[PDB]
Amino acid sequence: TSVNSAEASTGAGGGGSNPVKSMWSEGATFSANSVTCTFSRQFLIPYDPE
Amino acid sequence: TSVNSAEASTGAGGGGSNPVKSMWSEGATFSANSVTCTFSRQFLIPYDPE
Amino acid sequence: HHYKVFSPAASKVCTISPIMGYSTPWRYLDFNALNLFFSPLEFQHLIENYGSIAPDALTVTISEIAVKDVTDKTGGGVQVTDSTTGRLCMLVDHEYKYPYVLGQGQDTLAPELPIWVYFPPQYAYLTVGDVNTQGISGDSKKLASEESAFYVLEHSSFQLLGTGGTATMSYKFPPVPPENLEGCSQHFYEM
Amino acid sequence: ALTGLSTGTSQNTRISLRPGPVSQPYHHWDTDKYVTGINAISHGQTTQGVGRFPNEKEQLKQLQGLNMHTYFPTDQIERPLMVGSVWNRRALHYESQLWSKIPNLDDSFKTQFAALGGWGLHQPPPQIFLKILPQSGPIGGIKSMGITTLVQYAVGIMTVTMTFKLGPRKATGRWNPQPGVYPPHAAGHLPYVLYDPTATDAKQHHRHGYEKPEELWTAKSRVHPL
Amino acid sequence: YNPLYGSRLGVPDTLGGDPKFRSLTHEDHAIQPQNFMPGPLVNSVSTKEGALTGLSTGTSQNTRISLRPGPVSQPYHHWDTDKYVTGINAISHGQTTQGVGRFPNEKEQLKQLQGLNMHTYFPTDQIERPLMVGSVWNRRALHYESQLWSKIPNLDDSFKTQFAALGGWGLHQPPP
Amino acid sequence: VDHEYKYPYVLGQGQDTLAPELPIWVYFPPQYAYLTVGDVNTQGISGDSKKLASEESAFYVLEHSSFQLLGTGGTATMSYKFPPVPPENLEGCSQHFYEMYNPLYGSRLGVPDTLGGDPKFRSLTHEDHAIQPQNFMPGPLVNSVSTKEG
Amino acid sequence: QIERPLMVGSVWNRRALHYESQLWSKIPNLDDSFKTQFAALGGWGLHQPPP
Amino acid sequence: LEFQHLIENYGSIAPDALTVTISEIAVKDVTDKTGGGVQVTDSTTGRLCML
Amino acid sequence: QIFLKILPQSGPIGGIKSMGITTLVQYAVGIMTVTMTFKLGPRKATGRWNPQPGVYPPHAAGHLPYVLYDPTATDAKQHHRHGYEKPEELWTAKSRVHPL
Amino acid sequence: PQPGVYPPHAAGHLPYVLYDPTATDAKQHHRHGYEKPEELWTAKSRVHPL
Repeated sequence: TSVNSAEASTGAGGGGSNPVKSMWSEGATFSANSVTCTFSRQFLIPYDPE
Repeated sequence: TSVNSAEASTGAGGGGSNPVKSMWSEGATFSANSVTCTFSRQFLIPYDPE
Repeated sequence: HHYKVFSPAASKVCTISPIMGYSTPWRYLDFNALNLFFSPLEFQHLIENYGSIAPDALTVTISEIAVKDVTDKTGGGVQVTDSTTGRLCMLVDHEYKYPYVLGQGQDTLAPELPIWVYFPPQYAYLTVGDVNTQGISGDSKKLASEESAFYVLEHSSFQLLGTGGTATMSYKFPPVPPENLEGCSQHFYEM
Repeated sequence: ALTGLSTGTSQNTRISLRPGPVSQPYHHWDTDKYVTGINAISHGQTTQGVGRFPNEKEQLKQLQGLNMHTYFPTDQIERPLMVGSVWNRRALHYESQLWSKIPNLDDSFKTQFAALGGWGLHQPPPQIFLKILPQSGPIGGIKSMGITTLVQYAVGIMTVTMTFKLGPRKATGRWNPQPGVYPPHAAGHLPYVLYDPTATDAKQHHRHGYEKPEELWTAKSRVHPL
Repeated sequence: YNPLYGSRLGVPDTLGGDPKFRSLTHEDHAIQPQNFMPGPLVNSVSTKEGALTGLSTGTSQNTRISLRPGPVSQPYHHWDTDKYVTGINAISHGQTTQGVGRFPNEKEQLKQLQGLNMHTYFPTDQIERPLMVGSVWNRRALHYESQLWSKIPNLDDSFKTQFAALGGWGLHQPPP
Repeated sequence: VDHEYKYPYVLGQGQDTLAPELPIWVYFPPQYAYLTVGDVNTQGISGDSKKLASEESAFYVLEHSSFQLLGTGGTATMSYKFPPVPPENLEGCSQHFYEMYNPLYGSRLGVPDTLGGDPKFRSLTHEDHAIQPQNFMPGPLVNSVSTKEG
Repeated sequence: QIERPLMVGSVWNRRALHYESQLWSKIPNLDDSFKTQFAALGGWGLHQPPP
Repeated sequence: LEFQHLIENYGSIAPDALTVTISEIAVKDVTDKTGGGVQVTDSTTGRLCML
Repeated sequence: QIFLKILPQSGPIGGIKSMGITTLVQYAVGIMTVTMTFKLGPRKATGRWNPQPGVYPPHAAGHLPYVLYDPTATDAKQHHRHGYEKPEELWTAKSRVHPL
Repeated sequence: PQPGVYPPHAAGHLPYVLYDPTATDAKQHHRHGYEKPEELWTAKSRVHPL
C-alpha cells in the first residue's frame, strides 16, 4: 500500500507546533529631537565543518 | 512530484524548537587572595553495544 | 519573494494611459461580501424580520496557523510536516499606509461555502507614473516617476506567528446610513 | 469594445464607468419583460451566459426605470440632478460587496454608497497582509549547495465576525397581506439546496445539483405607503 | 483595484434585448467596474477646443457675463503628458510678457479624470459631465498668489460654496 | 388622527380640497382616496391596459384601526410640532451676485485673448464688465423657458 | 442651451413664498434626496408632515 | 524616504544609542533527503554561540 | 563586536564500524534586529526672502533611484541594475544654507 | 523618496531672488532682475495613496 493510492492526498510527517509570537521590527520613528531607527534582517551562519 | 522541482528550494523536516539559554563558562578570575578558574569542554560518551 | 513592477504596454479600447503598478510577495484577506456572513437561511431570516441593515463592527481572527515544511516522500512525491520555526507574517494596516485594493469587485473573496479552502490573493496595486513613448513605435508605457509609490511591506513592523499561533484584528465601522430592506407601495408622483 | 457609460480622452482611450451611479438601476422586470442596462454589471453568469442581476423594482416604481425619457420642450434619457429630487438607490443583495474605500480626494457628492454595492467608507476595514517568512536553506561544508529557501507553506483558519445594526420593520396598516418574502428562483430546480440533478429535468447539470439563483436576492418584498 | 486579478463581475458582451454577459479578465483594465464616479465638468475644454469666449450665461450672444474660471471642481491649466493644456475658461494671475498666462498646474485634478478635454461617452460624445451620485473630485489647488476669501452671496440656497472660484474660501461673513 | 402615517398621505398635492378662504363659508372636507401600485394587465385583444391590484397594492381599511367616536357637542384636539426647517426669507437683494465687484477697477486676473494651443492672455480693464471673473456660479436651470419658447 | 447643470459653488434663489402657497408637502420617503427642504408647489418639504 | 525626511526636517544628527537583538534563532540540522539532495530540520539541542 | 558561531556537535562514536570522528552538519539562522537612536538638532531659522534651495532627491545614472522600475520602459542604459538603482552621487544633505 | 518640493521656475533665471539681469542670458530684463515664477506655486508635490 501507498499514500499515493489516493491521488489527491499527500503524506504527512506530523511535525511539531510552536505558538510563539515575534515581531519583525522595522522603520524610523521621528520625534522633535531624535529619531529611533530599527531594521531587521534574517541572517544565516553556515555550517563550519572544522 | 518532488521538492527538487524548484531548483533553489530545499526540503524541510519541521524539527523542534528549544529556546534555552546556557553559558560556555571559561576563564580565570584573579583576586588579591584567590583565583577562580573555569574551563568548559564538550564531551562525548560513545555507544556501548554491550 | 520578489517585488515586481506590473507594467503592461499600451498601443480595441485602452485605458486613458498605460497602467503601472507593483506586485508584492504578500497575500491579503478579502471577505468583502455579504453572503459570506449569512447562510441562505440566515439571509432569509434577516430580510424577513428586519427593516434595515447597517455594518457595525468587524473582528478578524487568524487561528490554527501551521507553517508546514515540505520534503520528498519515500517512493516519490512530497510529504508535509508541521514547523516549529516557520513563521507566518501578519501585517494589519490600521494606518492605511498601503494602497487599499479591497472593494473593487475583484474575484478575490473568501469561498462562499465553509467547506472550501480560501486561497488569499497576492497583494498588488497600481500607482501613478510618467507615460514614456517606446521609441519610434509610438506605443507607450507608464514608467515610474517621483510620484510613483513603491511600498516595501518588510520595511514596516509586523507580527511573526508560529505554528499554533493566533492573532486578531478588530475594526469598528463609522456610522453609515442603513440600507432600507422594505419597499414602497406608492409611486411618489401619485401621492 | 468598451460599451456603456465611459470617460476618457478619445474613443480608444477610455475607462468604463459601469455600473454607474447607485441612483439608477441597471436591471429590472419591466411590466412584461426583463430590461437590462448597457451599464449593468453581472454577479457571475448563468451558463459567458445570462447575467445575474438584482431586480431593481423599487427604482422602476419611482421614475428611475431604464429608458426613462425626459422631455425638455428635447427628448433625452439624461436627467440632471434637480433641486428637490427624490430617488431610490440600487438594492442591497445577498452577493453584494459590503464596502468600498471612498477615494480621499478633496470633495465628493453622496458617496455613502459604493457603485458596486455596500457602503462607501473613508476608513474601511484595514487590509490584513500575510506572507510566510522565508527560511534559508543550508550553507556550509556541503558542496554545490548554492542559495536555497526551505519549501514551506502556511495554512490556518480565518474567522471573521461581523456585527450588523438592524432596524425594526415598519408597522403595517394594510388590510391585505404583504407580498410574500419569496426565496429567490434558480435557473434549474431550487437554489441553495443540494439536489440530485438526475432526479430533475432542469438543465443545470454543470452546477452538480447545488445552484445559485439567477436573480440576486434583494429583499424589499414588503412595502409601505409614502 | 488589484491589477493581478479579474473582476468577479461580468459586463455586457452581446447587446440587444437578450444580452449575454462576459466575465472580465485581469487584462481588460479599461472596463474595470468602478465604485465611484468622477466629478462634474462644465465646458472644461482647452483653448484649442473652446469677444466673450468661454463659459458664459445670458439672454443672447451679445448680452452675456463670463462665468470664468468656472467651478473649482475642474482645472483650467495643467501639464498634460507632453504639453501644457490651458482652458478656454482659464484666468491668468498676470502674464509673462498681454503675454503667456500665469497658471496653477492642476496635476491633482488631471490625475482624477478631471483633465481638460476629458470626453464622457453616453452610448453620445460630450465634454460635459453631470454631477453624479457618488462622485469624487479634486478642487483647484491653492497657490501662493490666490485670493484668500470671497463673500458667498447671501442668496436663498447654494451648493458646495466652501471654496470660491477665484481661490480661497467662500465665506458668508468674510473679513469686514 | 393618523399620527403614525399608517395611511397614504394625500395632503400637499395642490388639489382643490382646502378649507374655505373666507371664515363665512362652510368647509366641505374632501373624500379620502389614494393611489397605490399594481400590475398592468392587458385588456384582452384591445391592447388597452388597466392596473390591477397586486400583492404590493395596499388596501387600507380605516375601520380596522381604533378611532374616536364623538357625540353631539363633542370636542377633540390634534396637536403637531413642525420639525426645524429653513425659514423663508421675506427680504430681497439690492445687488446682483455677479456684480459684487468694485466697478472702478480692473481685474488683476487676465483672460484668454488669442486662442489655440499657445493662448495669449489679456489683462482686464475696468470697462470690459461682461468678462469679469466670478467666484460663484449661478444655480441650475432645467427647461426654464417661457411659454413662447417651450 | 437653456439648461444649466448644478455646478460646484452654485448660488441661487428659491421661488418666493406667497400668500396663497401651500404650507407643506410630504417628502416621499425614498432612499435618498437632494435639497428637498422646499416643495415645488411651495412651502416646506416634510418627512413627517401634519398628520 | 526616511533619509529624505531626516535631511529635509532637521539641522543636525548625532548617534545616541544602539540596541542589537538576535531573535528567532534556529540551529538547523541537515541530513540527506529521499531521492537525493539534503533536507533541513530544526534542532532542539543545537546552540548558537553569542559572544 | 558581537561574535557568533554554531556550537560544534560531535557525530556518533561507538559500536558502528569505521565511523571516525565527525561533526553534525548544522547551520544557524535568525533575525538580527538593530535599533539605533539618533539625536537630531533643529533646523536653523531662515531670514531669507528667497526660497531655500530644494532638498532634491539624488539622481541615478539611469532613470530614478530607490524606485523599482521596469527597465524595458526606459531608454536608460542601467539594465544590469534590473530596474532598482542607486544614485550616482552619494546623498549628502546640506542643500539648505544659512549666512555666516 | 517623495518628490522634491521644488521652488517654482521663473521665465528667466530664478524667481523671488534679486539678480543682476546683465549677468544672465535670460530675456526678462523688463522685470529688472526680480522675477515671479511663470507657474503659480501650488504645493501638492508630496503624494499619498488612496
